[PDB]
Order: sequence, then C-alpha cells, then structure tokens
Amino acid sequence: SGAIYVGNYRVVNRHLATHNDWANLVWEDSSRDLLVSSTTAQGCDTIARCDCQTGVYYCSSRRKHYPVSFSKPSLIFVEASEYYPARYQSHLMLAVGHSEPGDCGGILRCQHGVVGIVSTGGNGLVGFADVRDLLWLDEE
Ligand SMILES: Cn1nc(C(=O)NCC(F)(F)c2ccccn2)c2ccccc21
Ligand SMILES: [Zn+2]
Repeated sequence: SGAIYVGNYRVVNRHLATHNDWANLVWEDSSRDLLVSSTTAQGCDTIARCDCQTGVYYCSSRRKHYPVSFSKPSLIFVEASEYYPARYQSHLMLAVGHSEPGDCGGILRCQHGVVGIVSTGGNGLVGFADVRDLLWLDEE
C-alpha cells in the first residue's frame, strides 16, 4: 500500500483505490495503474521534473529503502495478476529489486523529489508507475 500526497491530491495504484477515492475522483488511467483523488488537507510530497534514471524506493516487504537504476518510462508487456490480465502497461520503469504484490504504493524518489510508485514486479524485478509527466499535480 501507499500514496503520494501532493497539494490537494492523493496518487494511488488504481487497483488499490478505495470507495472514497472513486467518490472524490480527479483522474484515472487503467493502462498506467494510476488514480488521483482530491484531499481536504494539503500534502508534503514534491514531484520530480527530470529524466533521472537513479533513485531510491521503499520496499514494505523488507522495511527497507533500496537505491536503484531504472529504465525510462516505456510500454512493457506485464504478466497477469489478480488485478489485471497480461497486457501493455504504459509509462512503466523497470529496476532490479525485491517486490511482492503488497509493495505496490511504495515511493520511488530522486534528488529532485517523487518519481513514481511501485506497481509491478517478480523474479527480482520491480516496476514503477511514473508521475513526472503529470504537470497538473503541481497546480489548482
Ligand atoms: C510489486 N509487485 N506488484 C505485483 C502485482 O501483482 N501487481 C498488481 C497489479 F498492479 F495489479 C498488476 C500489475 C501488472 C500486471 C498485473 N497486475 C507483484 C507480483 C509479484 C511480485 C511483486 C509484485
Ligand atoms: Zn530527478
């Protein structure tokens, strides 16, 4: 589990969105596994605006932050899970690292701020949903 809290937005994995998220919806994209809901309180996370390919992610199944090298956001065939069929997930970045399904929502960050959230993994890979192109997270 886990979210990004930027301004009056909450950024979660679409597959982990709550009823309250859906009832307060700003934007959702199944192909990206992203959903954004509105919040009453202002958040403290800042979004990175950059093409960093190194950073650090949180792994809940190890209670550890790991430094990683990751690919640029791409279209990647990801295997079926209990939440999606085997499909092309867009704006996805891959790294070598430990993940389990419940690690979804852990933050990936670089020197500039938050880069994305855990979305996929297995066999010593972890996939992150990028948010650096969502410039509207920084306004209104
Ligand atoms: C970090 N992590 N996430 C998953 C996972 O099932 N992801 C859920 C999901 F986003 F809906 C998904 C994404 C893409 C395709 C199908 N389902 C996983 C599985 C094994 C080991 C690590 C893992
Ligand atoms: Zn950066």
